[PDB]
Amino acid sequence: SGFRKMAFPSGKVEGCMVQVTCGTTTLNGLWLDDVVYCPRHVICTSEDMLNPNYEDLLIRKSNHNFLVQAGNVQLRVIGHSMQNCVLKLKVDTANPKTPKYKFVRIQPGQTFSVLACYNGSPSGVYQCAMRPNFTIKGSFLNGSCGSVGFNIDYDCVSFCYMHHMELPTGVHAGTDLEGNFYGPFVDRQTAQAAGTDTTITVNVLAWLYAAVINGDRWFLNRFTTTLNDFNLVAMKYNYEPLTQDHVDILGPLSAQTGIAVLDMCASLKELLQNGMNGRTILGSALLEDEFTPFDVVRQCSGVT
Amino acid sequence: SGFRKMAFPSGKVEGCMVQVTCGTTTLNGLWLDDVVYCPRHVICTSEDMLNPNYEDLLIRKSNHNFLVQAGNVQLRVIGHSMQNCVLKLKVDTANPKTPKYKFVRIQPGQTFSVLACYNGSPSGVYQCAMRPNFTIKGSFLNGSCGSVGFNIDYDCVSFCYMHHMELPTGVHAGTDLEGNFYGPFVDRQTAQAAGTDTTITVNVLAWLYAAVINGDRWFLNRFTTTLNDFNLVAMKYNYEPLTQDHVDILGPLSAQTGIAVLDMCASLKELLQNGMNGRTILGSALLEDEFTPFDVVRQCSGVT
Ligand SMILES: Cc1ccncc1NC(=O)CCc1cccc(F)c1
Ligand SMILES: Cc1ccncc1NC(=O)CCc1cccc(F)c1
Repeated sequence: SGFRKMAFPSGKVEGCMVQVTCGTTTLNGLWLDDVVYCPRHVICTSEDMLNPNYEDLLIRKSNHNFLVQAGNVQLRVIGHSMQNCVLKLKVDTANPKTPKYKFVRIQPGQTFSVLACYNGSPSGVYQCAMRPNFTIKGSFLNGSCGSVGFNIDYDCVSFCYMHHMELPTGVHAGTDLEGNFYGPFVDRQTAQAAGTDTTITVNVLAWLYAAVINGDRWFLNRFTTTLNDFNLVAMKYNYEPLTQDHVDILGPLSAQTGIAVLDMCASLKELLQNGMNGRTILGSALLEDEFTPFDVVRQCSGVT
Repeated sequence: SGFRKMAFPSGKVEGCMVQVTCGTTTLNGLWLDDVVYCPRHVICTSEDMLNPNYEDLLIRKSNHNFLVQAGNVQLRVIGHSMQNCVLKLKVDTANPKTPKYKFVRIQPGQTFSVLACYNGSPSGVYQCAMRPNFTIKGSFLNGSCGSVGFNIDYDCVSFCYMHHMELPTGVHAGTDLEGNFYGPFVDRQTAQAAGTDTTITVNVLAWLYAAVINGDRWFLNRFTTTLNDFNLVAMKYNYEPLTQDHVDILGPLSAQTGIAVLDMCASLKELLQNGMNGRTILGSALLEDEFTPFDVVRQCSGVT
């Protein structure tokens, strides 16, 4: 019992972190096999940041300008190439600590762990969600670029995020491991609109099921609703519209608790319309949306 | 910018996790140098749990009854001994992945990371506080016993907690790495009173400083207070009385923000007396007490 915002164990990813320096800029890189991946803005200087011409900036760089260090180990760079917003630095040595891995592009509303790093050294690990507007609300300071987000399925690390930028609003933006930004963002020091965000409804429902499994049940009521009725409330409260695909992924939790998904929707409807009345659910005084239905099942069953 | 409930990177601790089986029971052990540490209740069976005579139960066990496996590796047990509520199994091989480490007994109100494990395999990592009543509000299921809590200072892992028990209330109890329980708890399946808990005042103040550093400032007011006045409010709201030692540890945050500790106390006083009025601070709708002043400084400066 108990329910926590749990991150994946970070060891497999710690073994992949390196420091990359190009000129005056230092950030983090991810060393997998014989390639080091890092944000392409490592090649920028102060006057470059407003609208860098990355192709021209990279043309002035040679393999020997990319200093890659894995703590004590200096890596020899034998090739470089830019793919979207990432640089791929080919090195002459495969990382002996490369775990089984995949590169995946996650969907908005999915969760992942971030290993925050500075100068190639891990600082901490936390779990977060990719917002519906493709931003993440992380904890990143200058030097954290190149830190990655990931999920682990038994022995395989699926890398889904590389950190690139902090928007003027204090929220974070980055790319998949092929260097494609999540959302409309570009790697320029320019104010950039993040879309209207919404609350991840299916995750709030999954977390209400986690709450019932762990004994917090005060919010359960005598009511039910329909997808149509619930979605009128979701509209009012800026929640994602619930679909049958969301109801289907909540199937295991509904089966375990015996609480029909639409009955849980009626509890969520009452909580949206009335608030928590000074009470808490799993130690939170707000409706939590950073646990997916898979996260709830994994945590509630003890998956390793 | 951004502020998250961040755990330490767990890699150094993942390398120490092993599975220990004695008879029918399997739990986790911590392999450091040539010793494996685990909860002594691994030697219990179902009818033993209400009041086990650990000395007698252990006398029926030999080195070869303790099956220790580090995934693929089977460890050869060459000695066993009980120290308080832990067993120390001497093995013939020093763990090649033993990090620099210390065993420390943490104080109530301090924080640490937990690497939840099942069958010697890491499942996830989360940050939590040792409550003032010596319980922890973790996320542990059957099989998680032997999972450890720790902090890391550069390359040194200070182990402070080993998980032993879930109280009937769903809160958790365990020991330091010498097997001494935190709090009044005993390793028996008996209902056991956990003391009256309180909110960790110095941590709430540290988190309000983290909030100001990250832009959440709506709670700052035109008021000040005294330690005496504040402690009357702390008494009413079940918060730990604030002392000059707490004010002193908040010195760096007060210096960084320019907000005198007693002025922050006046903001905390107003929040206790009036609530949050439907607003949030660092994404929380309640007053958070699981970040120490050191945690805030580390997160806000990018320590690795
Ligand atoms: C300061 C900080 C804090 C947290 N996360 C990230 C950051 N850093 C940034 O946003 C870097 C922005 C950037 C864009 C384009 C070119 C360039 F050289 C740099
Ligand atoms: C079931 C569970 C869930 C979470 N954390 C921990 C647990 N397990 C326990 O409390 C074990 C209690 C115990 C005490 C004394 C002897 C004995 F054989 C076992």
